[PDB]
Amino acid sequence: ELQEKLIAVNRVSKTVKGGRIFSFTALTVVGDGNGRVGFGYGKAREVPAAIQKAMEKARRNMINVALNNGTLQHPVKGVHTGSRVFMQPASEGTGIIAGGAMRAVLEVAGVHNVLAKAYGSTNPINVVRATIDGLENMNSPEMVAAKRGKSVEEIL
Amino acid sequence: GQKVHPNGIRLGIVKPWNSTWFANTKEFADNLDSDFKVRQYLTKELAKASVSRIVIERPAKSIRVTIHTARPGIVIGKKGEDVEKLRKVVADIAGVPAQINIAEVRKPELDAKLVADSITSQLERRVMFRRAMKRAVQNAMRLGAKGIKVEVSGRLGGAEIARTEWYREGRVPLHTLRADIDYNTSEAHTTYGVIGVKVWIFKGEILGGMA
Amino acid sequence: VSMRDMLKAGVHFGHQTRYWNPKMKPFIFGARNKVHIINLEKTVPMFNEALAELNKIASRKGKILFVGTKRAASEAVKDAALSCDQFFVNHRWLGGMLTNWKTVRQSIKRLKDLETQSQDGTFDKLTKKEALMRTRELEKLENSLGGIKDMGGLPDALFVIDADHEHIAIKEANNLGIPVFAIVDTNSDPDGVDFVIPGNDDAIRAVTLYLGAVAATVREGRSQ
RNA sequence: GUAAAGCGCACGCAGGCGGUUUGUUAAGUCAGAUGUGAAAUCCCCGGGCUCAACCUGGGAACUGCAUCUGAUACUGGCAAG
RNA sequence: CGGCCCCCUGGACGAAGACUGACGCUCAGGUGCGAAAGCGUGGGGAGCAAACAGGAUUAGAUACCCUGGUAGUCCACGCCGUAAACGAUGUCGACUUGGAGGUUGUGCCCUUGAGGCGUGGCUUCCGGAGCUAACGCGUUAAGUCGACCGCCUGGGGAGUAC
RNA sequence: AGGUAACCGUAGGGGAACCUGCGGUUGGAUCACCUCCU
Ligand SMILES: [Mg+2]
Ligand SMILES: [Mg+2]
Ligand SMILES: [Mg+2]
Ligand SMILES: [Mg+2]
Ligand SMILES: [Mg+2]
Ligand SMILES: [Mg+2]
Ligand SMILES: [Mg+2]
Ligand SMILES: [Mg+2]
Ligand SMILES: [Mg+2]
Ligand SMILES: [Mg+2]
Ligand SMILES: [Mg+2]
Ligand SMILES: [Mg+2]
Ligand SMILES: [Mg+2]
Ligand SMILES: [Mg+2]
Ligand SMILES: [Mg+2]
Ligand SMILES: [Mg+2]
Ligand SMILES: [Zn+2]
Repeated sequence: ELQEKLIAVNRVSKTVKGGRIFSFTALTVVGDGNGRVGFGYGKAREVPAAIQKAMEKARRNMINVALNNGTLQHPVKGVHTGSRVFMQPASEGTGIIAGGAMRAVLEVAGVHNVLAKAYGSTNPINVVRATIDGLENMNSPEMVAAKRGKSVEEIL
Repeated sequence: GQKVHPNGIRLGIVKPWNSTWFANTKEFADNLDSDFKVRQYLTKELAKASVSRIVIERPAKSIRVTIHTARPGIVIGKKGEDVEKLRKVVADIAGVPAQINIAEVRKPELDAKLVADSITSQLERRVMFRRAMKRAVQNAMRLGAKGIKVEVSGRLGGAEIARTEWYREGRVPLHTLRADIDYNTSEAHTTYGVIGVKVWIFKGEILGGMA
Repeated sequence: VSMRDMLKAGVHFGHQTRYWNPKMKPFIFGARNKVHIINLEKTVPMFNEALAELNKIASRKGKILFVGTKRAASEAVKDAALSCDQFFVNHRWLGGMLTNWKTVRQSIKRLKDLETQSQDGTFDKLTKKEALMRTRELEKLENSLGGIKDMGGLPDALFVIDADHEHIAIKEANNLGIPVFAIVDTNSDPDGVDFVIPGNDDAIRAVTLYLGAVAATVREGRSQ
């Protein structure tokens, strides 16, 4: 019942005594469509292996975000490795308006309505390195209430 | 870096011969000449019957040849009428009353001959060699093998240069004499030329000599 | 364990004042003869509260990994694990013992195959030199994975002696979320131990005290 | 810091910014009112051309400006520390 | 900025107090200082040494080597105002785990002695969080923050033309 | 003793490549290609 999506595949070199030896790095995310998602990235000698192993690491690392109703709970940004990502909840039925790399991440997590935008460099691994962190840093209307020792309406 | 025929060295150890009759020198050359000719005739005939192994053994008053294939009914046709006519044509090409018999194969994707020839056939189909040999090794190891190696050489995909490649998977111990290594070779005649294919399957170790 | 029970064993003993770690200041009674003295007033309640958690884990069918690689205390930790039907690491810790679980399972399978093969037979079929070589490999695997051949899966709790010496194990555990129970001398960094016991980790007497008390409470947790 | 980008260093006028308490002021600031901010346009709710474009009612809005009356925490002014 | 001595003179720091009562920070223009080379005037001139004079060597040597040797190098007084003038890091303030030092103070205790506990200033090296593209930085931040100034906008063309 | 280059400011020579003088800085080597989507 999971959900997966490849993001990008690059052919990386490695120069040896005689010439080089190419390889293949896959990058993918896996989510449950219910605010719980992880990502993976793994090299290999050829594509299906990389796409396979990277797919598996992502089955671990699956953090659980406290989104509400296919949308976030408050605007949020996340900066990692020179990539900046702004996101914010959107109205109902707005959709997933996001650059390529993020769109999958948002999709598999369970998000339905969200605005987004990247900044700086747009290296895909960096922005997901920069997105999931941003996601988990959301705060439920009770995570605060708990950590602020109040009732929900006492903040709302 | 040339290897040595993995079948040959394991003869007597774990690999029985493909011809078990005995004879003296006087009648030796012609003997293998005859059984060679019957091998060649057969391999021309049953090309569609997935034939893998063909052994000639000659008792003093008769000859008898045995066939390991994966398409038994094909060879038998109906009432062995094709089998019977093969028996006739071999009895005359061997000039000795023959008696042929077949012993089919159960794991057609697990012997080197059938897999190599299937590979080379698909190569004539101009399917992509890479995915082909990959399916080969996958089916093999999936079926319960312990090692598979395939190697294809010469003018790949019609390339104007000979890009010889290979693939390995599982475990194929080539220096361990006691190892059961099935091994075979076949060939494809492309428009662009001829391409060689070698195949190894390792079904594990056997302990206690040929017995 | 009572403060008097520890003190006679020497639990209060510590490393030199020259060699200590910054986070250990709360747990340090003071110094004498340039020697760090550990405070039993903190040691006893923390050990008791850790024993509570260990009893809980073992009383929900927990698998316990006793960890210590000291050449003096290896057999003590092994016997400690045997006294409570648990699993242990008494030889040098191998990186990825927990994180690289799949490889350990393949090595476990080879150890199981070798012992089964010797009982089944075919050693006579092997050349005498080959059969002896197989026996040597079986002995080496038994020396290495003797404790974890029957662990089956990743353990539910870890007990560590001299957490600084075994730092790779605790890093792995934290990466897996497996809880760490560890005897922490003054020179160790206590961040990786979720239930931290500050105490001597070299002295055979105090180590055996820790192990015996833990094993008694583990058998108690099992008995229900 | 090394990708372009810290003046060679210092002093210093103009300028910018300013610890802490009270009082005062009401300038900034905030609140309210009032005037004004053409119509069209844009937007909402309508209506009319068979639909639509288009045309049209009403509204919203025009974030502004001015004036008056308040508010005194904040920043400023004044006084006293 | 390096012999020693005197004379004239600036700053820093510590100790304890007493006084002043926000007198502050920053700073466009502005002003001054500003390595070496250079210029002017006069002096000086051992050593060294661009240029130059030769020797050699070299395809040739216009260079490298030798022998020389002027300006210069020094002094006074002007002038020039540039350097990878660099920590390639503007100035001031507050805050944020540690270890090893160096250096200069100063309190107490060792009876003091040799020494043990304090508490400053400056400085060096590790390294935590954190930060960084990375390298790294890391209480002397390139951390967390304020205030003010200077500066940047693809590379050459060009710090050149006017 | 380890040992050896670059570059800055400037002056002279030099046809220019550049070489010398004075001081300053470490920023104390040099390069790089045949195969390719699950
Ligand atoms: Mg040979
Ligand atoms: Mg500069
Ligand atoms: Mg100043
Ligand atoms: Mg003012
Ligand atoms: Mg003020
Ligand atoms: Mg209008
Ligand atoms: Mg209508
Ligand atoms: Mg005021
Ligand atoms: Mg000069
Ligand atoms: Mg002069
Ligand atoms: Mg000269
Ligand atoms: Mg300059
Ligand atoms: Mg300098
Ligand atoms: Mg500077
Ligand atoms: Mg100019
Ligand atoms: Mg010259
Ligand atoms: Zn210890």
